[PDB]
Amino acid sequence: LFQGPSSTVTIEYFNQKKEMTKTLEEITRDFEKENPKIKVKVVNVPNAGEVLKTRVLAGDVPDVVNIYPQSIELQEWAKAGVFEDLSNKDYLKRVKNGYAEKYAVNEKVYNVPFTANAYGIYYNKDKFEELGLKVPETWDEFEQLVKDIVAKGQTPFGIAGADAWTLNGYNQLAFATATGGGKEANQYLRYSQPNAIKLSDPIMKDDIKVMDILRINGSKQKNWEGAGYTDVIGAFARGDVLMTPNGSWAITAINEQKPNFKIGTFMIPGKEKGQSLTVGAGDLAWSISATTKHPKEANAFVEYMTRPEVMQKYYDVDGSPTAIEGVKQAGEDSPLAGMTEYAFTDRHLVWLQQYWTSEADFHTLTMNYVLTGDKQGMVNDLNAFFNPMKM
Ligand SMILES: [Cl-]
Ligand code: NA
Repeated sequence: LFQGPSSTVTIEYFNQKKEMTKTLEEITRDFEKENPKIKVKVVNVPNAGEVLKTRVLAGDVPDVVNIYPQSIELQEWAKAGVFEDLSNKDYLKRVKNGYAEKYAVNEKVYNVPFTANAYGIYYNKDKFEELGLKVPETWDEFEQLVKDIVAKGQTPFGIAGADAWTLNGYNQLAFATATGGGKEANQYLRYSQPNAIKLSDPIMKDDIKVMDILRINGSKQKNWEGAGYTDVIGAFARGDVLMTPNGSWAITAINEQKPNFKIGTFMIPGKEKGQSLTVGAGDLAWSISATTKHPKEANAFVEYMTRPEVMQKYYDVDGSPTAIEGVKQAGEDSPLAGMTEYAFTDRHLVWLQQYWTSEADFHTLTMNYVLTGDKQGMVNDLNAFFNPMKM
C-alpha cells in the first residue's frame, strides 16, 4: 500500500547567535508545546558562516536561517532565489516601519530582522557627574569634552590599537555625519569615481576633524598602541578611561568585569545638534529556504518569534534593540539607552559595508590614522581600498 509520511514535521533552525542558544532553545520548546506536531532542530556549528556557504552551494539549505541581512551572501542568495519572498507576510508588519525594507533585494524582503546592533560611545556616568561633564551634542563639543577630561587629569578614551575593527563604526559615523547620512557617505566613498577622494574635499576635512578627536594629546591610555579589545573593555570597566567607542555588543563584556559605576552610552554627534547618528544591522535575523519541504512550519516558527511576548523572552536576556513592535524595552537608565534612542529610525544607519566588497582594510586605514596622523596617507588608503570596487 501507499505509505504517507510521518505525522510530525521536523525543521532546522540554523543559528548564528551561539551565545543566546539556550534562550533560543527554550523559546523553541515553547513553540513545540503550542505546536505538538512540529519539531525544530536548533543547529549551532563552529565557523557557521563558512558552513552555510558550503551547505547553500551544495543545495542543503536549512529551513530557517539566521543570516545577517547586510551580508553579500544574503543579497546574492536572495537574487538567486535561495530564500522565500517574505514581503507579503502579515507577520512582517510587526517589524518597525521601513526597517526590513533596508535590506530588500529587487524591492522584496527576504529577511526578518528581529534585533540589530548599534554603535556609539560608552561613558562613565559617575565620573562625568563628579567632573561636571556632559554628553557632547556636536563635533565641537566632543573635542572640548576630550580636552576637558585631559585637563582634569584623567584619560578620555580606551582605544584598542591592536584591534582596528573597534573603530569601524567610529569612522563610518564620521563620514555619515559629515555627508548627511549613510547613502551620502557611500556616495562620497564607494560610488564616486576612482581616485575621487581628495584631501582638499570638505567632506574629507570633516572626517579628519572627527578622527582627530581620537588624536588629542593625552586622549588615550598608556600603551594603547598594542592594546586589544579585552584590554579596553577592562580599562573602561575599571574606571581607568572615561569612554570607549564600540558596538552594543560590548556591554556584555563590560558587565562581566564588575564595574563600580553607572554605564551610559551616547551617539557620536553631528556638526549641528540633532544630527547625531548610529550604525548597525540585523543580528537575530531570519530567512526561510525557498525550497523547504515544510513551508507552513518554517513560516510558523518565524511568525512565533515576531509575537511581542515571545520576542520579549529573547530581548530580556540579550538586550540588543529590537525591531519587533510591542516589546517593552529597557528604560532610559539602561546602559545602551543613549546609543539606541533612535534605533530603527533614519538615524540608525545600516553598516556601510552592505555595499562594499570587504571591510578589513577600512578598519586598518582608520586605526593607522589614529596611530600616525598621516592625512594624505589616509586619503591614499581610502582610494586604494575603494578603487577596486569601482571597476
Ligand atoms: Cl594619546
Ligand atoms: Na507595524
